Amino acid sequence: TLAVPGMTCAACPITVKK
Ligand SMILES: [Hg+2]
Repeated sequence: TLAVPGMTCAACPITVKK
């Protein structure tokens, strides 16, 4: 469901790329 506990998955590693 949208963002998830982990991120960084050839999907949003750029979102929480921090
Ligand atoms: Hg991700």
